Amino acid sequence: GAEIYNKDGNKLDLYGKIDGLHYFSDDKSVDGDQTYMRVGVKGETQINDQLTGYGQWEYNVQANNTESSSDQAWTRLAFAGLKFGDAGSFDYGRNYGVVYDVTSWTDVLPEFGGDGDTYGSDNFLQSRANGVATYRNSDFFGLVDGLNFALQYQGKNGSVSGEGATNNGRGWSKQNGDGFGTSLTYDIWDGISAGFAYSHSKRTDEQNSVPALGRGDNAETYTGGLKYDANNIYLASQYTQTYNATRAGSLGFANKAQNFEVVAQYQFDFGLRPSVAYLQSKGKDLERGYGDQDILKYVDVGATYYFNKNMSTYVDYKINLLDDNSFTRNAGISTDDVVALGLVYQF
Amino acid sequence: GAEIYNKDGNKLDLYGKIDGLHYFSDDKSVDGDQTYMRVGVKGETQINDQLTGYGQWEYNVQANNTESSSDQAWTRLAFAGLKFGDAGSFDYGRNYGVVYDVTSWTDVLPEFGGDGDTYGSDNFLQSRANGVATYRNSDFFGLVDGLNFALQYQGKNGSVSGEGATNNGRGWSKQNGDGFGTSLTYDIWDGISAGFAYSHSKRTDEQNSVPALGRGDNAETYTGGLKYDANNIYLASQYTQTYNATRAGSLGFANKAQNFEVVAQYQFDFGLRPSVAYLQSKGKDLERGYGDQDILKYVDVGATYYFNKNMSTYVDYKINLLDDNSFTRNAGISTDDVVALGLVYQF
Amino acid sequence: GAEIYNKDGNKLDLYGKIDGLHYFSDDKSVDGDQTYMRVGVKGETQINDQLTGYGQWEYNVQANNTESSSDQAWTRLAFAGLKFGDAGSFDYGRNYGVVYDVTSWTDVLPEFGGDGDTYGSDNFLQSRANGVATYRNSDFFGLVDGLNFALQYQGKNGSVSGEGATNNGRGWSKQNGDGFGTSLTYDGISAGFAYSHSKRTDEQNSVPALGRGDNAETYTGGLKYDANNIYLASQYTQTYNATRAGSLGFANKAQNFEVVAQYQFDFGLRPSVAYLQSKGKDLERGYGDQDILKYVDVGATYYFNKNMSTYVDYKINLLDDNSFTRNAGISTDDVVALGLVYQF
Repeated sequence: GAEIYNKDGNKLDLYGKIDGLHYFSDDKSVDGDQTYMRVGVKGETQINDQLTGYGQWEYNVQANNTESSSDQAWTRLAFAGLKFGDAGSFDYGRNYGVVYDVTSWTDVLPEFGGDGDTYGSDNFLQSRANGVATYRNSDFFGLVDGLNFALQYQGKNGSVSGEGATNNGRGWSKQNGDGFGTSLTYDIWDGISAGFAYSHSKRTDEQNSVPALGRGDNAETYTGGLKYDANNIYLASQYTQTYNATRAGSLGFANKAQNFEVVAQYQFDFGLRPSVAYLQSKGKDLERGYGDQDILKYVDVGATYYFNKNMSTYVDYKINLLDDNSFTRNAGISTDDVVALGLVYQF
Repeated sequence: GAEIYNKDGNKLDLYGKIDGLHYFSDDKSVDGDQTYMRVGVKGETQINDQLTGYGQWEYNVQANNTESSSDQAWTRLAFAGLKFGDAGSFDYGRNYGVVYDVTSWTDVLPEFGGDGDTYGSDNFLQSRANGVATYRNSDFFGLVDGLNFALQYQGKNGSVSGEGATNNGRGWSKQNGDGFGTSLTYDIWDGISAGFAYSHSKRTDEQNSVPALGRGDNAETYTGGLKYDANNIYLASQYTQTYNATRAGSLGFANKAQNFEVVAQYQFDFGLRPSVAYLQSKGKDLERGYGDQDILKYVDVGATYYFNKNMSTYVDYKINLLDDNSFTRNAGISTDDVVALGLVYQF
Repeated sequence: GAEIYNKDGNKLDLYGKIDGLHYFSDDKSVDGDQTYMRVGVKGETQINDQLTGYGQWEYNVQANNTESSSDQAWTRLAFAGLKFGDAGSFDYGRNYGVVYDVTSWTDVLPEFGGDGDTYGSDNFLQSRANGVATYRNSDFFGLVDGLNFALQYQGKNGSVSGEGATNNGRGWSKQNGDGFGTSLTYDGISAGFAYSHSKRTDEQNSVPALGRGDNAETYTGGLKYDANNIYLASQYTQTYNATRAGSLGFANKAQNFEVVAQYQFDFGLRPSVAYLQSKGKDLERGYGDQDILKYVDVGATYYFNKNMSTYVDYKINLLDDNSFTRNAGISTDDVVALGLVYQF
């Protein structure tokens, strides 16, 4: 970020990036130009000695389609908050679900990974989400250096019309009822971290009536993760079991799913950072005769070269291990490999 | 506003806010998350001793729906202008109709009130409007302290297609023909003020042919206002009489309406600002047998706590006095109560 | 531009403008409020003595319609790049096609001209374009001052669905296959040439009625005089299957000509006269040879300073109303533009 304002206790950071990005793939819905930019602001205001106020906005602007194309920009984050010294912080708005407090440890691939793979955005509390109220406490009230926990509540984001509607309605794959989540992370050793996260949300009428797959009044996630980040080495894994909460492509939700991500990286001092990872999502108890199915399965190999802190370039190669079957065909799940080439200017 | 540039006679302010906001209501179309943000730029350039140029843009970005949702951002203001000392200023673009020069005096509720209630945006010269040319004069050419006036013209904003079209066409509720408006305000003492505004607009063909309610070739408004703003006390009222200009929800326009708003507030030293308000809009001579109908009617009780100039929080309680009847149902007018809670970061 | 950050090898420039703009015309799809704003950021970071990285983003935000209108903002430019000494520069993203390296010389009118007239945006490599990789060299490796050249590649931007699709599919009028282009300019008189050749897509040969062929080509030569308060410029372009025939398709062949003359007075006034035409040949469905564009332009800009200007522009449209202009949606009416512009 670039601090563009700092005066009389108030600070404003402007940040973002421009990613000149191209995908190569036999999947024609993935292939071609993928250039986009992000822009955001982070602001902080000193209220008194024990109270600081803050806000953050993050905006995604696609730049790979035409000037007449529709819906090419959207807000990723918009929240306002208060920080009460060592008693914690509280914020409300569009923010990350606290499950990401753990799964973010494997969201480090050169290009792929993260939301869109084993979980999505607007997908209960697994990633970015509307209407989340988040209490956080770092180093447990100042007692325990390295122990962090979060408690989070989300109100219902319902259908567009009818009985289950809210003002901000959306389709069933992005709906949620009232829900809550919790996370806990700790520095178990020098450079080694362990984390656990839990979420429980009500499902909506349309999730239990419109798609073919997935039935249940509640969505639940359980997550455990490990991270090692020292001596130029980064290793991380996350394992998550979900109920009625992992998407089964366009067909609905998986009544149960088991998701696993693991990644290994090395940082060379001259700027090169090679990366290898493996990601899978196994759905279980699927209706309509599908039974157990692979929702995602691939090996990732790539590398980033950091020219400096404001410029980088990368290659990323998704080695897709899914087979073509009637589930992947009916759910719209991609089974082809992808190669990505990126050149990134960051401010 | 944060001044981020001031050099060689040109200066640029970046301003805006992030409002983590939630509505509670039995009305499903307003209940739920309402988080949004605003960002704007204000610029001015000294041209010579008697002439300054300026420009301003204000953008609204909703953050309460998903990243795939449509139409989540829009321009509230965009205009350029010239200021010639005592002889006045002139600007053109998307700006406030001069009726709001007076009706803004009651637009001070913690959350509710303002446009959307007794008047709307893109609603002739009553609020933000496309294509307004505005001449303004402060202190009557420098000769009468506290005496301000404005003259304004607006070109036709017509239909999407057909004989009544313009390039920037829209639906009947937000169309207008050629029109003009005037405003005048007088600061008797530094806080105490009286104001008047007038506007007159050609109506468009679709305003008479498409909706069921409201017929006439001309839209007119007459507004008077009073304000007391001193000694930590704020009192304000406005009364407006419209002809063919006040929307009757989705049913069309009211042939005549009488609108009234009044607000009482007190500013405590430690930051709390309680607020009480009453608002009503009475439609008259409506077609299809509706006769006289209330379009808006509620009492508002709330409060804002100002942590400082960059952070605030508020509660606002709209106690709705409308009856659930045939007019309100067919017009899509809300008759339920609403509670708003908000946490605001401001730059 | 406004330099809002400059620290430790890293610079950020913020730029843009707010244009309070009104059109007067008998053409109702053109007449009325046209107010809009542009905002953009230009950044650059010093990597080492020879290597600089950069990026630029330019956004267009319409302000002439309501707060519930659709599709009112879009990205004009977004690219990242590397600059290495006299070896040149390389960037990738949404950027200008190298044909505009020469046709930009006539894109100097007070309001009209430029994309939308003899060429469009997202129109192979004639203007702003998705997915362009652009190599540029200034002063021929530092050996010849004023000699500039550019080499450019564009990947396919295909249909929304079917086997001709890409992730970023669009309609046939804004599709392209793989393409390349090159530009050459030599510098107060300058001469320029540009060439581009792209594959066409299958929806371009099946969906619209006009224009057929596997390849789109453009050839451009231009001339510019810019000194002694005088600006004169001309460009002539021949295209094949590359110029739009309104909403009807493409012209199998087109000849485009633009020429402009302006003078800058010391107190601020910049009068301007221009002529633009686009002649389409060999059109199907009985259209044959048709005028696609034909007008004379007269206007003037007054600059108050570098941050504020105002202008008037008069398009005197010479197109005749006929079956082609009507079915294609081409305007044959005159337009008057009045604008007041704050720039940062």
